[PDB]
Amino acid sequence: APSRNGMILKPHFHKDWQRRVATWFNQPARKIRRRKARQARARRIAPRPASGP
Amino acid sequence: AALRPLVKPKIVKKRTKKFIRHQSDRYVKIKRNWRKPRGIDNRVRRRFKGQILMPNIGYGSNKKTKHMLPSGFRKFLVHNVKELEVLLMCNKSYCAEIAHNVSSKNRKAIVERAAQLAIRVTNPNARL
Amino acid sequence: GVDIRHNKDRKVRRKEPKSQDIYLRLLVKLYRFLARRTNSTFNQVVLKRLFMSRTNRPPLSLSRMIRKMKLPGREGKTAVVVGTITDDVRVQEVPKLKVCALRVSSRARSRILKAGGKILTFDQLALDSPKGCGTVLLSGPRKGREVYRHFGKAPGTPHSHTKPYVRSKGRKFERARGRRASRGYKN
Amino acid sequence: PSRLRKTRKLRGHVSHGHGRIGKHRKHPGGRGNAGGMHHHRINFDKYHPGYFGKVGMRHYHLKRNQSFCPTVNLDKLWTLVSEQTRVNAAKNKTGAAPIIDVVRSGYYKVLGKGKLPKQPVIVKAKFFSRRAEEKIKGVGGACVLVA
RNA sequence: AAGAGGGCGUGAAACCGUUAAGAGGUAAACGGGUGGGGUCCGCGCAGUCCGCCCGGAGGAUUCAACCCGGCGGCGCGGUCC
RNA sequence: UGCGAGUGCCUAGUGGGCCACUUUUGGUAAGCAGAACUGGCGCUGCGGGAUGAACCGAACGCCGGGUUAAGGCGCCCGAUG
RNA sequence: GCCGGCAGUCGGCAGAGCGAGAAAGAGAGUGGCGCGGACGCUACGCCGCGACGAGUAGGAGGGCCGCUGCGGUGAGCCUUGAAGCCUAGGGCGCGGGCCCGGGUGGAGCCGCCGCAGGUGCAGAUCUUGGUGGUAGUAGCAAAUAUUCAAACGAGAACUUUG
Repeated sequence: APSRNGMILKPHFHKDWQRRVATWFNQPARKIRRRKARQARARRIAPRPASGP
Repeated sequence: AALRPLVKPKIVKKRTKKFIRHQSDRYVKIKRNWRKPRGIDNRVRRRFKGQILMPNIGYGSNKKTKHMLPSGFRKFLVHNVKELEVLLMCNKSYCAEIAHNVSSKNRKAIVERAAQLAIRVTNPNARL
Repeated sequence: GVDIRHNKDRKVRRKEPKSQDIYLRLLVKLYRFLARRTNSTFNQVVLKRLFMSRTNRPPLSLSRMIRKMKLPGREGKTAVVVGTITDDVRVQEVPKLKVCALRVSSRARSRILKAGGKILTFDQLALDSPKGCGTVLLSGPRKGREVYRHFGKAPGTPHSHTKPYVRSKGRKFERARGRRASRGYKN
Repeated sequence: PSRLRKTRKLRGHVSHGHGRIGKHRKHPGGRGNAGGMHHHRINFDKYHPGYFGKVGMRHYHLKRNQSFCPTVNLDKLWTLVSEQTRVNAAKNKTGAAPIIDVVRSGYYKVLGKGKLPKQPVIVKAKFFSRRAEEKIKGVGGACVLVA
């Protein structure tokens, strides 16, 4: 029921989106997981560059 | 004699009886605390004659006679000795008042300190 | 009883600024005293304009200040603005200026000082001209916001040029039945 | 901050700020943009004209990379280069005419909006406007294309 | 500490038992206004002090003005270094 | 003759009404149905009409004195005892 | 609502005013003894006039109204007694509610500045749990029937024996 000059909005919430909500509380832990594996990758190849070829 | 206030005006109050909530006499679950009647057909809300009175702004006391005791002082809560010296410039129109949580061991020390600074205490002998 | 319409009894003008900052209130404190003591009506407008909201005192472009200060008569004259001074990139030459404002952007500040100008604050304005003598009061475009293009007469009304509220501009989202002579009607 | 919400001031009022005759039911008008043509037609006519119907042709696989064409006007032209470029102009008895590469900064078409200060230039852009040329040629510059 | 006694940290209200007081034929209850009777409070019951001056009765190792030392404020010292 | 005026945004609730002086449609008539202006109840307490939607007066912050409107002044019940 | 007033507490570095019918200064110049003066101004404060004060649905503003937890803060309170509960005690605020006195209680709790919410009940034939009037009332009535003496026991219409 639109009233007095809003945009015609089309929210894509008609599916059961609450079962498939992806939270991003893993972001700081994933950054540590990627970083601690990045340092460990660079220590196995001691003289080689960390970025690769 | 005691510690008299600096000025003693005639304290007048427009209404001294408490404001009673509607139908609190009939029921027990309705407390004495006032609630505004917001019904569609209520005798209290539209001010029918011979009913209870609703609290309005006109029942407010004069700004000069507000918040004094019958003795003529304003209350101020006191916890310890350190908060007693702040009233050293207000002892002629303000009284010290001791909290319920003050132990009897240091309650006596506040009372005799208030005598030295000539500050009235409304509860000088509470715990003894 | 008295038959008085009480719906317009309370005026809706501003009394105190809604900001909780202390530098603006000190400037309000300074100009509160000058408004009710001095006979200068300039200080009353500044005090009135120091109560406005952020969307109410629009930024003043630098080139509009140059355009409005090159008028004949106002030479050796200071310009006082209540909003903010912002740089304009489409102006090349800038003369010597004397500008007073609450805030000047860093790019516009270095441009005025390079040309030998002078940027003052409103506390130094009271020390220079407490009555505001020899001052020019300017302001930015009040209707220059994008918000005001959605106001006025409603769209879908003949001889109305209001921007509609559209999520994104495309060929098939609008300009159809209601806008085309081929599709139903147009206004 | 729920303590500044309107709901805290509505504690006690029976209707909770939503009417006594017409109660706040579930969906009186219909869910979403229900009834574009029926019973909500006036709101769609006098606030969103041209909402209904087809217009134009359909381009199926439309890629924004082909239609990329950012524009820059002549009024904001000397900001593309540094300040010391333009002060080292109209000087040295040569007519230095510095080259401003529009494609280098990230613009393609050059438009003629604004007033150009009197200094001949060389502009390198993929596209140009007719009114763009006569301002540069009127000043005394020249336009050079690039791909 | 059982005024913590085996579903036992405190033990509210509805309800009930008993004691003290009061009242009772227009169901009970309520608002305004008083009056009477109670339980406690003002630890009241010869009634508040605060400054200046006057009188006579008493006491200090004391007042003003000077000397030394220290600290602080101000200085358009027209314009000290 | 009196009054400080203009203007821009959002925006709840409402979209079952009723009564009365006057005009008036259908109906024998209706506390019936349906229209116009204005005022009320709705949303509003108060004095009066014994009682009370819309009747008369009059609209309301809490009080003291004085004076009234409409109504009244044998008693209930204030006032022609 | 007032173009409201108050930065002027400008003090031997002084002269204490701008309520007063009339557009503007208690303005600068140059020739003819005794050390003295009440309050104040959280300028989101203080003070002065005038008008007004109803209210459903509804909207806005102020809460030094209230609950829970968090960051600071009170050299905060507390086994010489915290929370909770009761109170014919004393009170405050128009009001939301709040502060003390007494009693029980024994271990944590409160004020201010901001933050956050699962934050305030009289109803919803609301949910759970408890308790009343009814009320010592309806009732303990379908199928013919019990009586006498003794025993056990503290106790027998109902058990056992004859």
